[PDB]
Amino acid sequence: ARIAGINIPDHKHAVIALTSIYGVGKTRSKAILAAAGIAEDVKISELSEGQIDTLRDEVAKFVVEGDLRREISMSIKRLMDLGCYRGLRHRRGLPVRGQRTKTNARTRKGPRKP
Amino acid sequence: AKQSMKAREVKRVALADKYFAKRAELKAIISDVNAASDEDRWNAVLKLQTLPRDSSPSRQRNRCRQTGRPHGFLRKFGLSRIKVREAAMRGEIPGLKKASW
Amino acid sequence: RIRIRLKAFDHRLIDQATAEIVETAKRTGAQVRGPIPLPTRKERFTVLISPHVNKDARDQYEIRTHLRLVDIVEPTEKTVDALMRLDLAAGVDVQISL
Amino acid sequence: GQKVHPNGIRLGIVKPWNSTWFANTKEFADNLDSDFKVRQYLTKELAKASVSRIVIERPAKSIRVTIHTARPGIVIGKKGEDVEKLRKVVADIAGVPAQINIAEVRKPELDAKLVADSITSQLERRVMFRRAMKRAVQNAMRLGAKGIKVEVSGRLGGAEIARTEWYREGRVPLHTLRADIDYNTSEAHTTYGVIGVKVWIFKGEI
Amino acid sequence: MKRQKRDRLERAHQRGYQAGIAGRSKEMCPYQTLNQRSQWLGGWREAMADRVVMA
Amino acid sequence: MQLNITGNNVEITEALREFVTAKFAKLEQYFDRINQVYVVLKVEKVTHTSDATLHVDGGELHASAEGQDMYAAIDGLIDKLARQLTKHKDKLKQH
Amino acid sequence: PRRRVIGQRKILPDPKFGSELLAKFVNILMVDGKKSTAESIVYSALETLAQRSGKSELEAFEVALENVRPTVEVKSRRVGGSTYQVPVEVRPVRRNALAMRWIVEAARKRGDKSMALRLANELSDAAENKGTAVKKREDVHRMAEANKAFAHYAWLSLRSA
Amino acid sequence: RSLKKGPFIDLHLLKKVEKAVESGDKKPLRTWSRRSTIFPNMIGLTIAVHNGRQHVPVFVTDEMVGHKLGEFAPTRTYR
Amino acid sequence: NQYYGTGRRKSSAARVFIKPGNGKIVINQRSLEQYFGRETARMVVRQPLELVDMVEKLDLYITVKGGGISGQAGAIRHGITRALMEYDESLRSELRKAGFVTRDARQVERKKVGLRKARRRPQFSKR
RNA sequence: GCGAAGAACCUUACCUGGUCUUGACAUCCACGGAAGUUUUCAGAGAUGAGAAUGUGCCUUCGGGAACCGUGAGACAGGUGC
RNA sequence: GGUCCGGCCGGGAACUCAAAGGAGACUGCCAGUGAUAAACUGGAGGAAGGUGGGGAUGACGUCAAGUCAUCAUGGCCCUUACGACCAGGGCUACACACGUGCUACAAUGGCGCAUACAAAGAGAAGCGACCUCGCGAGAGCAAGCGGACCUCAUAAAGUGCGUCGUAGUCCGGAUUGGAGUCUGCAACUCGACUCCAUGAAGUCGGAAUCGCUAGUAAUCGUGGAUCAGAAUGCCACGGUGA
Repeated sequence: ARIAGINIPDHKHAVIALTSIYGVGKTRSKAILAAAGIAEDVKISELSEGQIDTLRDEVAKFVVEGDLRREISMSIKRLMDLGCYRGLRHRRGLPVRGQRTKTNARTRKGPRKP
Repeated sequence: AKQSMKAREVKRVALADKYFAKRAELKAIISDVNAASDEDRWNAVLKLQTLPRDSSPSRQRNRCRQTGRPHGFLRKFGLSRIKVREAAMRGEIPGLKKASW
Repeated sequence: RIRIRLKAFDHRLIDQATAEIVETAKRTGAQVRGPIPLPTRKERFTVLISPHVNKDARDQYEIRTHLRLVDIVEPTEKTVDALMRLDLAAGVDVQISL
Repeated sequence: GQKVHPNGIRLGIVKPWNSTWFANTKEFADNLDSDFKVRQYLTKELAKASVSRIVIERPAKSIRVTIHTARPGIVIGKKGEDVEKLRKVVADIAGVPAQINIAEVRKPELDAKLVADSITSQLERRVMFRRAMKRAVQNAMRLGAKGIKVEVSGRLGGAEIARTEWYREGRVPLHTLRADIDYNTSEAHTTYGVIGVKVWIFKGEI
Repeated sequence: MKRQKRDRLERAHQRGYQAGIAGRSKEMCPYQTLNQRSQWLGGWREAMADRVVMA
Repeated sequence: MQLNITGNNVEITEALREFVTAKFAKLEQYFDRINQVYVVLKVEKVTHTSDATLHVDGGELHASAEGQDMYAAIDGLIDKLARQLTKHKDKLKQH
Repeated sequence: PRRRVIGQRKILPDPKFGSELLAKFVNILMVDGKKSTAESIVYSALETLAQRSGKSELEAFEVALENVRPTVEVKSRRVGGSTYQVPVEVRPVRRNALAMRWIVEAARKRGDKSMALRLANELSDAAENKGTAVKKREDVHRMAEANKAFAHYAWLSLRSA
Repeated sequence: RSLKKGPFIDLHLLKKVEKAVESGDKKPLRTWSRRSTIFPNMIGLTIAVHNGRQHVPVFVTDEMVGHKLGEFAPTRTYR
Repeated sequence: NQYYGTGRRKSSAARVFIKPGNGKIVINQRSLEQYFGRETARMVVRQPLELVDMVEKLDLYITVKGGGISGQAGAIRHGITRALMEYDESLRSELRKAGFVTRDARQVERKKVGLRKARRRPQFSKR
């Protein structure tokens, strides 16, 4: 119950249980078990350590927690350093993709202060 | 509705039938995957800017042909939704009548 | 072998032009497979009825396309030219197939 | 502005269509457009001919305009030349050739287009609209219409407020679908603006 | 969309009962036919007692 | 009670919105609990007219007042609304 | 309505058991226009009502139902300023439907894992005179029997049957 | 994230760059073609993209290559 | 010999051929249980064969098409009663009483204009 | 979730700039030219400059047409109130 | 009869169906009530019984309601500009307020596998099989069809099996990053979709408020118009079904 830095659930099935890693979801999580020879419905208590070490270097291929967080921070901070339109929206907290801003915009905005 | 706009529509019909469907080979034949993907293809997507911009079929608005009204058109009739009621109740569009089921 | 399909807007006019061709193909030759009806196309057109606002006031319409088959089984040369020079009742459109 | 058009509500039941051509969906729009332009053109040109209604048919890449008028002598003119004078300009703006006909009405006091053109022209030359609007009702009822209703609308004598009047006499059942009602509407462009005239003429039940 | 409820017979009753209770000591707003006036007045006199039993 | 000003051909200035709002608030406090109020200002070449729609627990109630200077029309509309409110209020007291 | 003693239609009986009361009960918790899974909830609940009760299923449901069917029901009326509730007797068509609505609501509460387990336990306590719908039954009888002093004019339940 | 094959430029921007690069680093290039990409032989230039009422100059930097010219010239001004 | 009844219900039409035979019911070259006989309301095809007797008396060859599950089911329920035409008004006089011969002509309504799904109106609300 | 049965350009009517004036659209007068077609330069394009190609319908023949340019206005135009 | 048991093939015109013509439902019959009246209540027969269900149909008028931006038109105003052409932008801005909707907050469910059943419609610079390549949006080749034939086009909810065990969870799918596809000269402002990742609010909504009486409400999918591309809207159609 320690891969990629954390991986601590138990009593869960394996392909759902790997998805607490920041960088994996239900497709890459099936790619890990299908690429590491593990059936998808086993539990983390039911894995033996001679499988779990073969899953640690397996998930060491795709980018995980820290490298992905400083990577996405490099992307957003890069755009804000260029000062393009997208990064100009990132510097101000408004929708980047071109959503409606007259009415909703409220996930990127936050709560409503007035 | 603004004779300027009405003549602008038939200008775009004229150039849209003049250039393309004769020089649609610049994209439908050249801009394809083949053994010709060198700078002939870049010469093609380079070339379509030389053509008049008002020659593409997607600058058409497909207006009514009694009023030129831009909104509320019917491709079957060629008339806007006002004039087709005006001619439908008159008895012009053949076979057309009020529907109820 | 001749497949005569004809479509019109009025049922009481296409059933007139059909009797104007069964008496042809039975007047000369024989072996016609009946005035076969086909399903009616029902193009429906809903339009706004005011020149402005009042969206909910509409006007629903339809045209009717009635179709009939003929199916001459064995053609005679009086029959294939009997189809010619007889194409009246404008409102009915006819197609022959071989 | 709340009634159904009483010619259009009964188009399969009583009245015939003004166009009896089949066109498939590729040529229906243009086949209706030139159909419009010969009606605008003949309506503009034969304005003195007292035209009732023109019926356009398209047999086999040709056209037939049956011209319903009251005075066919002004239509055919001297010797029948003006028919061909119309037929050349019809064939120029339609699919060549053209077989135009005349189907005159011998009772023009019962046609709703000619009553409305009568009241229209008399309001254009500034007659009293009670005299014209009432004289149309008289001339239909002493000639054999089962009902009539004339309505004029607008300035009607240079008033600053528009109003309508209507002078029905007899039965005009607008809801009975088998009831034969010739409705038509014409417009009189007076120097105070537009005066709209619409006339219902009820004739029979089948 | 269906047919009338208790075809004025014992509706004529409860009209005379409501009109009996809410004053109207006229007994002069009934129907005029006999089979409905009889029990408009029937509900009226059944409503006088129900006025004595309360305020 | 929030109040919603709109104007057809009448440019709603900030001094105009302050006064109308004050008058409406005063009326709301005096007669009944009011949920929402829509105000419409129209000018038709002579007549400065005003419409108001109050949404109150019983329901909608509306009034309209024509005036000379817009302010007069607003005052008339507010008095009319107050009168309507008195009727609605004890119309649903009616003990 | 003002008019219309309406032309009434009947219902289809239940397939697995000879009952129309049970089919009405399926139509009560038939949420969202979907009859089949409501039938699976009802059958799955009467099975464990049989195993958790011993006796048969139709009598299990009916004995579990007659401890929540009511007799008197309040009707709120206002005269002048007061707005007191007046006890009307429930008519025996409305009676069992008004029971089953309370069973089904009290099963939509109470939350266990599954709906058949919730409704099975709720019918079990309805046999035990213990659960929620018997508390609502006794609330209705306490307030109608508490407001029992009103038997009057004409706006409710004319002479007899 | 569009236009599968080849970047987009106009001939009046491509020929205007290939004219004004071999002719030395010069005056800022007024451009109206906002919709065109930024090629790596445009690095080091002051091009003035038209935003609707200005021609705002932006120095082309190395990171700006995959973008378009209108991306670095805002149109609407807020506060 | 062989007897026929048509039957249709809610945009769904059956063809029922009844014969004096076993107690087997075939629907669209399938059996009843493997067509819908554990699905929603399988009782309504054996139901008109309950007020009359059917046990090993008459086999049924049914081809229903169009509509959905209960539309085909009520279609077959009407088709069987129509196919009890050689078994006369001794049976159909006692088969009027429990229904089974009304077509039950309730079709889905058309969507009216302005309304969202033929009765639902788009909520003019004060809140 | 109204005109709008579908605003990237067009639509588009609004804004900033770049241009035209009997005009983008219609008629009347005169003078030239077949119309049309391939290509270059400049410019954001409109536009302006060109480079070649092209020539029947009736003999009245500077034409009768269709079409294109310049000129004078009568006007045209206006989604302006 | 034949069968690669596929209406597949000879064949058949019964049945579904197509859609032209007819029949049928009118208080027609019976019993009671009623002024012997109109009518009402109940019954029979019948597919339907009391204007069968639904639609179309909107009286005289009101609101000097809406539209001079569909059009037409009286008057007024501009006519080297309020007219005309082009590029770029804006119509998509956002401290906020209101209206109409979609998706949820889950176990009557989510996910995975297998599998059953519709009606209506559209299609020629258009709809686009099959077969290869791609995880996929899609790409290449390319038949067929101006269509009861060909294509869009696998209906979905449902059903059987397995798992999840009541948690912000295997709920929810917002936002954002990367990589693409298609359309169109051209997806930056500002398109749709796909893939990987990210995983917000939300645990059923105070005061106030709306629709709905039966194939209705409520849910589930499908199609059309407008359209190069762009429906959570509109207009239609069926499924389940109180």
